[PDB]
Amino acid sequence: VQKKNPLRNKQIMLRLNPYASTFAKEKLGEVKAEEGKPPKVPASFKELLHEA
Amino acid sequence: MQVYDIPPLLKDPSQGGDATMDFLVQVARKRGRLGRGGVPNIQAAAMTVVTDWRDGRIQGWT
Amino acid sequence: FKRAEKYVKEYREQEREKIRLARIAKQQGSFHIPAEAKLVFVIRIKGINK
Amino acid sequence: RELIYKRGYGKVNGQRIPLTDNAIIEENLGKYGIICIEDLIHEIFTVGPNFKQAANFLWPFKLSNPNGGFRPRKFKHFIEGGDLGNREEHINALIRAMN
Amino acid sequence: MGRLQEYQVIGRHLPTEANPNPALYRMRIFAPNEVVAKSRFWYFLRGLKKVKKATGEIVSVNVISEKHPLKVKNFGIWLRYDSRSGTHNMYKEYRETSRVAAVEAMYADMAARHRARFRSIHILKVVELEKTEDVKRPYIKQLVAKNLSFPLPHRVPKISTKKIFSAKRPSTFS
Amino acid sequence: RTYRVGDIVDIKVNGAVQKGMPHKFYHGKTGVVYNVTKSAVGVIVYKRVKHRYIEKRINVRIEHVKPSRSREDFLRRVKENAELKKKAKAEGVPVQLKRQPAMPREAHTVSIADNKPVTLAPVAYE
RNA sequence: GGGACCGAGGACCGCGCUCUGCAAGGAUGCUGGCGUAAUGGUCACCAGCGACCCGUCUUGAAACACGGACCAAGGAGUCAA
RNA sequence: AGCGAAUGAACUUUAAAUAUGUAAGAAGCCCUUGUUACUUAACUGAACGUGGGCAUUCGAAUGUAUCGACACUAGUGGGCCAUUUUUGGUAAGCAGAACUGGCGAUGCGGGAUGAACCGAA
Repeated sequence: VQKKNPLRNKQIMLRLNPYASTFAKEKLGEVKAEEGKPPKVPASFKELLHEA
Repeated sequence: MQVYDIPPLLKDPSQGGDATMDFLVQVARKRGRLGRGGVPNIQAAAMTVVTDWRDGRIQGWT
Repeated sequence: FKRAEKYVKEYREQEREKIRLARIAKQQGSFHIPAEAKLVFVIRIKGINK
Repeated sequence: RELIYKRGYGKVNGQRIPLTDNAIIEENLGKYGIICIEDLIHEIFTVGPNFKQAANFLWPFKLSNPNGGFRPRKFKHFIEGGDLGNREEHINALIRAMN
Repeated sequence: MGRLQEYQVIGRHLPTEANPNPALYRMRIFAPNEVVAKSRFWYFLRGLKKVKKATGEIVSVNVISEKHPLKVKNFGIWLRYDSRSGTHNMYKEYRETSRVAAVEAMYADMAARHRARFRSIHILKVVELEKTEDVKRPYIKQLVAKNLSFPLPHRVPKISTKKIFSAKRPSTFS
Repeated sequence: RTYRVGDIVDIKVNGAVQKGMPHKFYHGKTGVVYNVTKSAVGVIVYKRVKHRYIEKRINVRIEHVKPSRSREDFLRRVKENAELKKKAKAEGVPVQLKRQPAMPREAHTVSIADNKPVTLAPVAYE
């Protein structure tokens, strides 16, 4: 009888996708990356970047 | 699961009897065996699965 | 529920795979060319006159 | 995701029915393995084997005029400062404006 | 024009059996966004070599930014612009903080002084003048003149545009 | 050349012989023959109306008409499909019978070793 | 967080959820003044904006030309083979 | 583009832009042998048939607010403007074909105004 927007109505969102509760509770939209030291950019890359 | 991707099937009433049909549908989708209107090729997926199992692409022991 | 959880996992894994492939190519000194996009949204915003 | 969730209408027996139920998604696309809105979104975004059927089932999304205007001269190509053509990743911003 | 950034593009002819591992052409350009950058790269490559968009691909597009956007630099731009008579060369100088700002000012100045447009202007070579004695234009010379200090006479005060009526006559001294 | 009835024929229109000169609209067209005479051949062609399409009949002699190979491509595709499906049935593996519309390219890496990119100015000065 | 417009239906069923219940297949609860020209509607005028005099005829179209002082009654595809 | 490939728009390994005709399956191809008054030196070819082969991706995409056949019935047979292509000519005008687009029977926003403009029914 009405089309309720699931992006505004949490209940329609839960009805359509039961994983919304787990998404919100586990903060799957705020997942950090791995914890490793990133290697430096190569000097060849820097020289090609500023070749001209 | 890892070797065939195949998102988990719906178990439905009972176990296995229709889980095999869902496995056939998912394997057909993953391999690319479809129909005229996009109907999944369950029997071609089954044939591919049994051929791969005979060739040894699937592990298993007693 | 299970299918949606694995869909979310697959989306995140694909994003990280793209990022990691670009970074490893950059580190090895090559250039990684991403696969061309397979999906297009098209909007008809112009009238039908002439 | 937002195009399916907010403006998603299916062609059920030639009628524009809002996608309010995983059930109706299942009757219309169950023989393809698509049984929920998440499955439809997956099949559309990750272009799957049955993308043709999923897109045909989806009624063409009726968008509104963008919130914020198009551009001062919208009838030339996007690569000369217009709006027409292939805006590669900027159509996401256009969809934000048009929703 | 617009807001610009450095875009360095490598693109190559699509590999074939006849000539695998092609030349991998590269060039740096100024575009408001990556789509325009790739379009301009392909247009320039079509103009120079016999490589087209269909028979080519974009290996890489990266944003070159300034090494030091906080120190004042003098830039010399050699450009070619086509007017009703033909193609003409100009060397012009700009005192900015970035090559992006130099190119922005150059488009603005060419439009103001010669009515030359984006597709009528070609950027052939933009360089940073490593030291004085490399500046040839009197305006930037007077800008780099020793112990440069000047007043700002007749400074019109910044009054709100909704302040229709004032009670005192404004002053233009400070 | 020997031409029978029912085949598909291309018209070239050369300037060697002025007899039986066809129009420029009929120049460089393709059609199916319906009448065969001693020298001229009756060809049915599709003409474009200002809003529709119609069928017209013309008489073009031997010096302009030649057989085509569109049906040759169709028939060779049929033969290839039959042979490939028989081989697939023999080997117990599935094969793609249809032809694909040439999907986009995938991701790959291009090395820079001994292939240093060359910088190109917008116009070449030498 | 603030604002605007809207409230279609009329026992229950259905999808659901955070399940003593609920924002879950369309508005209920509380309170005030008035209970009459108060709301509302119709005429006359003013104000803001909009707005060529109808029909016929010709032509691709206009323009031209023709008919129109006003009102009442009558007034033109019917019957037979 | 090259002629550090040959030869010399009329040269070519390759090949632009630009519109454009035909065909894309059971409404199928073959292969195999029975007949025929056709034909051939001949059971030899052609036609008429049998058997097989794929019903599941049955042989590209995308759309599909159904398509085809027969019968009967009313109003229509004018053109004007413009883009692109093209033939001819003048001092300049301009004239003629082809496609497509606006007007008819079309109201609305803009261009102060307005058949031929822009947006949009």
